[PDB]
Amino acid sequence: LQLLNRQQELNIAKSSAIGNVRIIDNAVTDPNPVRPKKTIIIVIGVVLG
Amino acid sequence: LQLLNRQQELNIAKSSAIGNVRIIDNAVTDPNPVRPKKTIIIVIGVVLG
Repeated sequence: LQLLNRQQELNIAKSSAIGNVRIIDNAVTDPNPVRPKKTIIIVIGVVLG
Repeated sequence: LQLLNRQQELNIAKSSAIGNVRIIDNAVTDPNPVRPKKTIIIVIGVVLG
């Protein structure tokens, strides 16, 4: 019986072990590309010339 | 997805430790604009000239 009592206790603890990490904002994509950074490339090209 | 969103929303309320909330001052707008700052622009223009 004592094993059975522990059997219930382990099951409820396993079922109740939920948390410690939480998702707030789902992944979304910024439509404006981050590379290539056009203007800085053009400025570097001109200055190098 | 909406139900998944609503499910996720209510979970965050569960772990919110903050006591509740209190609003001291509701939002009000300063009638004097913060931009553009006229005098500094004028001074920079003159000095640049």
